[PDB]
Amino acid sequence: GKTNEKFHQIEKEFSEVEGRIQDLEKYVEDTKIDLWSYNAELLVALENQHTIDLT
Amino acid sequence: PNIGYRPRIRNIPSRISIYWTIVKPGDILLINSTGNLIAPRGYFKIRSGKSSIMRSDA
Amino acid sequence: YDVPDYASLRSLVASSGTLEFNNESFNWTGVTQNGTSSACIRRSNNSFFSRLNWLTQL
Amino acid sequence: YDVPDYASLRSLVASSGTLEFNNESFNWTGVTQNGTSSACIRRSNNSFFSRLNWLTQLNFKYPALNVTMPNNEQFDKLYIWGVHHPVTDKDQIFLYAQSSGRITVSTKRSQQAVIPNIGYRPRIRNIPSRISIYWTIVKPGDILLINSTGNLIAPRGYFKIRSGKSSIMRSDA
Ligand SMILES: *[C@@H]1O[C@H](CO)[C@@H](O[C@@H]2O[C@H](CO)[C@@H](O[C@@H]3O[C@H](CO[C@H]4O[C@H](CO)[C@@H](O)[C@H](O)[C@@H]4O)[C@@H](O)[C@H](O[C@H]4O[C@H](CO)[C@@H](O)[C@H](O)[C@@H]4O)[C@@H]3O)[C@H](O)[C@H]2NC(C)=O)[C@H](O)[C@H]1NC(C)=O
Ligand SMILES: *[C@@H]1O[C@H](CO)[C@@H](O[C@@H]2O[C@H](CO)[C@@H](O[C@@H]3O[C@H](CO[C@H]4O[C@H](CO)[C@@H](O)[C@H](O)[C@@H]4O)[C@@H](O)[C@H](O[C@H]4O[C@H](CO)[C@@H](O)[C@H](O)[C@@H]4O)[C@@H]3O)[C@H](O)[C@H]2NC(C)=O)[C@H](O)[C@H]1NC(C)=O
Ligand SMILES: *[C@@H]1O[C@H](CO)[C@@H](O[C@@H]2O[C@H](CO)[C@@H](O[C@@H]3O[C@H](CO[C@H]4O[C@H](CO)[C@@H](O)[C@H](O)[C@@H]4O)[C@@H](O)[C@H](O[C@H]4O[C@H](CO)[C@@H](O)[C@H](O)[C@@H]4O)[C@@H]3O)[C@H](O)[C@H]2NC(C)=O)[C@H](O)[C@H]1NC(C)=O
Ligand SMILES: *[C@@H]1O[C@H](CO)[C@@H](O[C@@H]2O[C@H](CO)[C@@H](O[C@@H]3O[C@H](CO[C@H]4O[C@H](CO)[C@@H](O)[C@H](O)[C@@H]4O)[C@@H](O)[C@H](O[C@H]4O[C@H](CO)[C@@H](O)[C@H](O)[C@@H]4O)[C@@H]3O)[C@H](O)[C@H]2NC(C)=O)[C@H](O)[C@H]1NC(C)=O
Ligand SMILES: *[C@@H]1O[C@H](CO)[C@@H](O)[C@H](O)[C@H]1NC(C)=O
Ligand SMILES: *[C@@H]1O[C@H](CO)[C@@H](O)[C@H](O)[C@H]1NC(C)=O
Ligand SMILES: *[C@@H]1O[C@H](CO)[C@@H](O)[C@H](O)[C@H]1NC(C)=O
Ligand SMILES: *[C@@H]1O[C@H](CO)[C@@H](O)[C@H](O)[C@H]1NC(C)=O
Repeated sequence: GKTNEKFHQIEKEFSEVEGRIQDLEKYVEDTKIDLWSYNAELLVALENQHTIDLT
Repeated sequence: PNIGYRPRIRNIPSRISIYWTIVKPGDILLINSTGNLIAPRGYFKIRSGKSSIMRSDA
Repeated sequence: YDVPDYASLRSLVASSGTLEFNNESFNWTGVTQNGTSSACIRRSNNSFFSRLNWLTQL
Repeated sequence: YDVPDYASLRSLVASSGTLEFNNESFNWTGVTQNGTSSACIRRSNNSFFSRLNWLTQLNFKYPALNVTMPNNEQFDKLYIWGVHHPVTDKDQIFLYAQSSGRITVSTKRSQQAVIPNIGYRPRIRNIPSRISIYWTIVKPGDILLINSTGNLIAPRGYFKIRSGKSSIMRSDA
């Protein structure tokens, strides 16, 4: 229950292939997803390390 | 305007290009043309909010 | 129709989230307004876009 | 040559990773095809780009070219065409016999209209003219319509495009 709300974002899926602008939007979205995927892995693994140690 | 042929859609070979103009408060909109103009009928109110668009089939 | 910037118009309209169209009285003199087309049928009659105006010679 | 959008064309071609050029039989009638230039030498002879076609007047005439080419296959096609800008009004009349050219390439979903701009440019390899290169992507089931009245560098065929893991790199290793 500690989520953050976002209403309007950029388009994250595309149908017609475009030039530089479409490649930039596919790279910004991929950067955010991979960074948050690593943050989820580090948060769970750090909390699991402490939970077993305190137990 | 660019006069020319286009592939027929619904038995129509012509095209219409659509542009938008944003008018600030106090600004004056001036429309001058000598032909091939699709005139607007009125203004659309625009605001800032939390609305968005979405593509889905649910 | 064909919008030269489809994604730009689709973004700012969706961010507003409202379509309060208000009619404004222009001064189109010397031309014939309310032009209709056979490819856009409304109530089994020739019509056009309701928010635009087709101008034709008089 | 001078591509108006160099980075856009360089990105989608490199992402495809293929150059499978297939010749297509057009219907250029009333014009002289296979135009050559002295600044592009191939085997000690005057030649041009192998994937383009230079159109020149025939018997001091140049009829308007209305040639269609539908896409009945099941893959996207990438057409590479060009617009040639002359240097003087004398060269425009000598080459295309019409003082005002216009090029319109349109599909069902998009249209491109480019007007030539006659003018002088700095000389490169003793040539003061320029060529602008545009690309058109044709969907399966779409119809490519090319209409022009002069100064058109017609394509010779379509380039196959796909989606893969290909990219481009700048290095000296
Ligand atoms: C420059 O090049 C372009 C190519 O892009 C040409 O454009 C084509 O022009 C032809 C003729 O002008 C077009 O053919 C027309 O198609 C219409 C739509 O076809 C649908 O509907 C019919 C039923 O009406 C179906 O049978 C058909 O399968 C499609 O589903 C037709 O309505 C037209 O019919 C006319 O001719 C018939 C005889 O064949 C008459 O009986 C009719 O009453 C009517 O007069 C016609 O067939 C074609 O669609 C255009 N586009 C393409 C992509 O080919 C330009 O014409 C050319 N410029 C010049 C000057 O020629
Ligand atoms: C922005 O909005 C303004 C306001 O309307 C527009 O200005 C008008 O533009 C039109 C363009 O067609 C003008 O119409 C033309 O006026 C010319 C001026 O000639 C007059 O003045 C000379 C002296 O300089 C007199 O000798 C002459 O008798 C006229 O009294 C005419 O020469 C033009 O004639 C053309 O059309 C006729 C048919 O009507 C042909 O027979 C002729 O051969 C010729 O081709 C024409 O009438 C109009 O005058 C302008 N109005 C004003 C108040 O200036 C702008 O055009 C508009 N901008 C854009 C981009 O649309
Ligand atoms: C509007 O302004 C532009 C400026 O941008 C002018 O463009 C210049 O025009 C001149 C003349 O037309 C050009 O000069 C030409 O350069 C050619 C290339 O030069 C290289 O090759 C020669 C050997 O051929 C070398 O000596 C030289 O160092 C360069 O490496 C030459 O081939 C041309 O030679 C012609 O003249 C000589 C006499 O000098 C004859 O012997 C030759 O047979 C031949 O006829 C010529 O010298 C110049 O390059 C253009 N660009 C620039 C940036 O200056 C436009 O001309 C001007 N418009 C008008 C109407 O004048
Ligand atoms: C898209 O593709 C179409 C298909 O080809 C092109 O349409 C052709 O466009 C050319 C443009 O040059 C047309 O050629 C011109 O036709 C005019 C029409 O005149 C005829 O009709 C009148 C009645 O309205 C008759 O009185 C007359 O005798 C003709 O039978 C001509 O008036 C033009 O003449 C010009 O050239 C001659 C030299 O040949 C000069 O002496 C004249 O003074 C004048 O400058 C010219 O011949 C052609 O007719 C069009 N074809 C069709 C089927 O419509 C489009 O142009 C193309 N779009 C683009 C943007 O390229
Ligand atoms: C419309 O324009 C004409 C120009 O001839 C002018 O006489 C008339 O007063 C204008 N009407 C309005 C309501 O502005
Ligand atoms: C055009 O149509 C609208 C409604 O469809 C109407 O209000 C307007 O008076 C009409 N104008 C003319 C000139 O017929
Ligand atoms: C090419 O165009 C001409 C127009 O005069 C036409 O007669 C001819 O049949 C066309 N050829 C093909 C192969 O389409
Ligand atoms: C143009 O050259 C190509 C090969 O270079 C050839 O296949 C074609 O027939 C030539 N066309 C004309 C009109 O000479």
